[PDB]
Amino acid sequence: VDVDKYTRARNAGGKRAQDCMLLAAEGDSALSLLRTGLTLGKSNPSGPSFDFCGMISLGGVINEQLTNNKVLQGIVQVLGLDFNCHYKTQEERAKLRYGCIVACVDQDLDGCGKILGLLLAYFHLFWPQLIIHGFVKRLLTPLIRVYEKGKTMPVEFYYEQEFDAWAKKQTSLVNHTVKYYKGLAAHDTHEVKSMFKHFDNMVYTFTLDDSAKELFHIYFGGESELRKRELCTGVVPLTETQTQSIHSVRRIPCSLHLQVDTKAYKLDAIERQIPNFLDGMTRARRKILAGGVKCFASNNRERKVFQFGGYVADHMFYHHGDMSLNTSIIKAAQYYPGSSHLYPVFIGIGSFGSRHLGGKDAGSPRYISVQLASEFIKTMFPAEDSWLLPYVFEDGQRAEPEYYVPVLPLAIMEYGANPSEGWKYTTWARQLEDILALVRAYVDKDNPKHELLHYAIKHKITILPLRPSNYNFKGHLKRFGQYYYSYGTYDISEQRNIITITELPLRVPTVAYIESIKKSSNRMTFIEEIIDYSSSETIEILVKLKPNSLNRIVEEFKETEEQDSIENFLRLRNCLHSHLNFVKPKGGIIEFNSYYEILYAWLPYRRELYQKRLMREHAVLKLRIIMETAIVRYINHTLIISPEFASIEELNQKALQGCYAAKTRRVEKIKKMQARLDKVEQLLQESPFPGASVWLEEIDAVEKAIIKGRNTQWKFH
Amino acid sequence: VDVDKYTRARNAGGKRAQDCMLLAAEGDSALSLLRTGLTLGKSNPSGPSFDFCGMISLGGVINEQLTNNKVLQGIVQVLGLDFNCHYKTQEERAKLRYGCIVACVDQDLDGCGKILGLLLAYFHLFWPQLIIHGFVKRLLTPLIRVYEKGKTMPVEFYYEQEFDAWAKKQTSLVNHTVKYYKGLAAHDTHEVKSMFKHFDNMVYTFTLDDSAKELFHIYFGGESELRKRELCTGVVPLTETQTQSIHSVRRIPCSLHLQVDTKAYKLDAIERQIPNFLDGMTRARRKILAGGVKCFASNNRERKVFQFGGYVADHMFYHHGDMSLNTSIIKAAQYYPGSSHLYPVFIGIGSFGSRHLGGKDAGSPRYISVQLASEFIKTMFPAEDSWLLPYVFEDGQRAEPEYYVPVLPLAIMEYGANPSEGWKYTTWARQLEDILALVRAYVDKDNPKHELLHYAIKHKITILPLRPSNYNFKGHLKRFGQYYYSYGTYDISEQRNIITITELPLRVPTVAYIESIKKSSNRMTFIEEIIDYSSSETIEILVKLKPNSLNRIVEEFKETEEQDSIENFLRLRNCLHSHLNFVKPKGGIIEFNSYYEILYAWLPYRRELYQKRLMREHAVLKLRIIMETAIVRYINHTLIISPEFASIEELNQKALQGCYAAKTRRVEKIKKMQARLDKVEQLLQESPFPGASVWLEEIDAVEKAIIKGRNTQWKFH
Repeated sequence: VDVDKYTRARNAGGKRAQDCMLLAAEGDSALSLLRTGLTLGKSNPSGPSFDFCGMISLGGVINEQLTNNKVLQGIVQVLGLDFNCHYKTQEERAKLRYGCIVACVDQDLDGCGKILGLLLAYFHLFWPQLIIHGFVKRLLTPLIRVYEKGKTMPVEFYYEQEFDAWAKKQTSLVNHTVKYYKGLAAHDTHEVKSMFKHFDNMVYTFTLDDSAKELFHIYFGGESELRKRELCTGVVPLTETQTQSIHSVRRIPCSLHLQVDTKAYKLDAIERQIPNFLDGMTRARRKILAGGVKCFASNNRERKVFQFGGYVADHMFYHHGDMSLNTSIIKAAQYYPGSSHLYPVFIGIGSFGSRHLGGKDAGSPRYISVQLASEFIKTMFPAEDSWLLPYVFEDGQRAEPEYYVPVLPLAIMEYGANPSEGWKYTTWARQLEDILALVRAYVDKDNPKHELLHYAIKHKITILPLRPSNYNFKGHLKRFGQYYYSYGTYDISEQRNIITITELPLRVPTVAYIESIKKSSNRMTFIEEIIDYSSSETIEILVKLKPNSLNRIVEEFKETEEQDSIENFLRLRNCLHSHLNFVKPKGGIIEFNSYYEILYAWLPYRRELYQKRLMREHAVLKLRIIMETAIVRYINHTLIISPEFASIEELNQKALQGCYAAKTRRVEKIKKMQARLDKVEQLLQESPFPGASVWLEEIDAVEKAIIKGRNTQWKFH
Repeated sequence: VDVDKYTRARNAGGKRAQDCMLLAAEGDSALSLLRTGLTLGKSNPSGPSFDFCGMISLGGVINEQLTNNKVLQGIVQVLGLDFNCHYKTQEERAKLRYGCIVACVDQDLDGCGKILGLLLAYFHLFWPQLIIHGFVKRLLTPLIRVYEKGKTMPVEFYYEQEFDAWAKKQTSLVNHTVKYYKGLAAHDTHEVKSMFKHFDNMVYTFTLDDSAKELFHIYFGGESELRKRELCTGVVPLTETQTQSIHSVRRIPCSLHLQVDTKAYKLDAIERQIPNFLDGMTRARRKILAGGVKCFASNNRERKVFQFGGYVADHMFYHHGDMSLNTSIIKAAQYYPGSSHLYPVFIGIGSFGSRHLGGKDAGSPRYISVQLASEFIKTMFPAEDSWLLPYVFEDGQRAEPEYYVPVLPLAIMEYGANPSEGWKYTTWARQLEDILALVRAYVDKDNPKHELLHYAIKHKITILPLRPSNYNFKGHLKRFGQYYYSYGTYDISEQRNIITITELPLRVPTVAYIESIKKSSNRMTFIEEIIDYSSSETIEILVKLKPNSLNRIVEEFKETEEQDSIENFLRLRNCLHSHLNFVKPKGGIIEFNSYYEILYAWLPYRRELYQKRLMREHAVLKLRIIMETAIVRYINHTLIISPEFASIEELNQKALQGCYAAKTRRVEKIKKMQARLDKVEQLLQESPFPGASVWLEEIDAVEKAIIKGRNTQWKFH
């Protein structure tokens, strides 16, 4: 009979119950904002007060089990709701203790879309009539406020599209300060008073239409392929026409909320686990790579893991915590047989882990140092074409790019795996002799199979082979049926009755392997002790057998032709199952049936970028030549001399709309840039595609860098 | 019969057991280093191998319960140790499975000192003879390696004092790179091979002397005042004579290890909970304040909590995690009645919390922004005298200062409290009218009580009063006996039978107060519901009584003269208990009996700093005048023009030992600095103490800044 974090209204449940509203706050921070607003006193005479208004918390809330949720039961109790009753008439709705329920949640992904989505789904599942008649409402707080110098009244936008339209029609956004409020806690004290001064103008009602019935089933309660189909297309933002209709009459359709807010939350959760197929890394890992380049620009100095982790959070807008950040940074620098990265981003200084514990024995971030592998990164991810990539913007500030387009596909050349559950992802790295052969054949005109490969693109013939990488693996890779198997290596000492394991399967940690063997009751009946005398990056496990058990080993495992009896008695074989799940660059989920498809899909993105690289280079060379010619004749700045993330058309428009022995060197540089422009004009005309020769040169640089890294232990020193 | 993370030696327990050694690794990272070293193979023929050497892990291990520790039981089992046996003879020690046990732990505070201290205490408690005969040994890895350009052989130091002596005798430390290895995981692969090439040269034996018997009881197993007495003096580093004796014969006395390594760990744990009395903040909070000044130098821009948290970790060497860092940052910016900080360091932008949940309802660091209170900080903590403070160095890099010496004592003017347990610390803020009166009387010569106060310093007469701050508290502060009590305010509605609570005690959260009342069974017999209609920063709690219970309230609580019956029925009174525990600037624990003692102890530190401020200013003014005079006559640099953290004597030595309308302005600036030098010479001669007039001027600036902050809600806008 008691509900925690609930403050009843004065008129709640009385003769004025229909005039009361219940504010469902997402958390304690939301409750504090509501309490401040609801108690402005005489300062806001027309605003809401605790009369005809109550508060309740939606904390936690993370059919049979849905009704057992304590938070949901509290909402039902305080509202007077009852099951087995359909509120199809006004009289049946008149007995509720509150006129309506208003959801006060953050406008972020872990806000409306997840908390509000469950609340809408909960009401739709049991009382669809309440949504139709407008019992469920949403408090739509301003999202973006633009403050202008000399003016105390900001401009408030409830959607990102509205700000973009306003910003486009703005002559210059120099004296305007833009602030993003993705959560209720971000509003300042004076802004809260402004919000509650017009409280009735920010209450939006939910309307149930025909299309929302299917969407509620797809997003909530359905784990079938119906959810997967909706998640393969990405998020479509609301158009201006839909936005204007919402603001004209404050009634938000349920379908629009599900298609935008709920889908974005679902995709964001996947994006944190499933990498993009262009660069083979998630958004968290992209921030580390982008932060690594910025932190280590010249900066040929070692940094501690926690020191570098602070840089990523401060500069690349990483807010998921240092515990996940430090672990991800360490994994980016681990280099050992069976490690996730065959070509680590950073140089491992200290004890970053070992194959025995699968990287879990890494040192503390306090003592472990991280240094960027500058030679490898500058070749695989060129800094010259990083400007052309699209960039993620966090609260109006530039962040790590949407995706990277490396010279070679990292999604194929690395051991990818997804922990936990949901959208299984497993990638086995292909060796760097088939990848180079396939890519060079596509690019090099002189290659004998250049014509055959292009014809195979449209038909998926797959003339050239792709095979799993055997690097740092002294075992056997055998293909049976349509699956690859990796076999460990063992040695048998007949006189000492000891089986020595000189190699494990491809991605099997030593400690976990021994535990798996030690937990097999049948296996323990033949051996007496296992001793792990293995070194670093090399396996040497001594298995001591019973005095008369070696002959009985082969008699029980039947000596399968596919797998040896010892390879059966000792789990020295594993199947290289691949779950090629990736997120598209524009958003969504894409399924790949083979590693050829991933390489084929990645090729256009790299090919187009080289054309975009030259087109922007061709345009900027013309502008600087004109600037250099003009000054020499006399004898805009900060943009032509220092280009930035500007498109081809944007650069041309802004360059014209701008303001205003030594002489010998000015003439010399004009000849250099003119010759380069002629070289650029000589390019972007080759037979295969524009900038094909540049791609071949970068492949050699990447291959040379990888060879140098492999000659050392990825130390480069 | 099975021990986890244990790898037996080939000769362990056999005829060569005495030649075997057991390496007790602190954790998995230590085990990985040992496994790499013990398996160098033919690359290190003379080094140790898994023959005559084993490994075991000391993970976890955090009389009756000591023997129940699984990790300690494992060590006893693998070593063959048995209780009730005293190993006073060689024959009794010959039956052990290993010749000795070597502890491989990090050289940090949470390394040797805590893990090694327990291991030494465990052996001393049960088998003192093993320590005497040398059964317990330590692997002393190099702590500091100095790499010089062009030389591949570094210089290794096992103690901080050795490096300081070597650095002092060094002409110039410009081409030398200094690296600190505070943990075993910090050693690179090539360094590990070097360490194990001379493995026998880094094994040190522990010797038990008479003094160690008392120290073992004091540090371990004794919670009495004996431990407190040892912790009131700080850590005394080992002298060179003791260090040379340790390296000459590799035998470390147990007493020296306890006095240095174990005491430092004990003090470090306290320093993270007990603030220094000069600035009233811990080392974690000092990093935030020091990081705030550096991050917000001009930087009049809001930063997110996690963004600013990353800056502190990256620049101020904060490695305790963002979860504790973000919480500490939020508490530094909270400003509400009953908050810990009456004068917050930062400006609270967003929802930083409320008095109802005691600051626990703060918004997520993702949405919450932090801005430095520049006007208050620049006055309370001047940037001109921050150079004279001693600075903490983390791995050779400058960090937050050892302590701050503000214009007014923050340890007296803030509500300090220590959570968890151990060394109880509670401070109740004194009002800013008694603090200013006391400080001004000490400083101002013209003050009528200036002479009386100075005479009261040596006798602790305490002529002027100090009273608890009543700011943001609409209650009553009554002093009964030797304790202060804060009373809440209530209103009684006889007609409605409702008791309205208009004010709570000084530091009582609203939600916790209601829960405390609601859990009183006797109290619930008189009331039926409690409604929390309180606003932000104001209390309004409606208590609805039973129809005939108001008269029975006064009949049960007897209407005490000290505490009213309603103030007894409702817990509207709390005692202002003060636990004045603080850490001395030089290390240790200092006990204060009254707030006067803390102010009296803080005065010399601020008074001396003003003299040090002028003496350095006097010295630097002379140097720049000479430089300015010399250049004018013609018509070292980067040190005179840009002074740094250099002492008075250091500045003079380095200035001489250095290398080498517009004219009108050069003459004008010489007159300005000459006049300032005359002003400085006019100072440092006043009757009370040097620089007394400057102190009075800064107090007015601090008071004016605080008044402006209190006029707003500490927003300054």
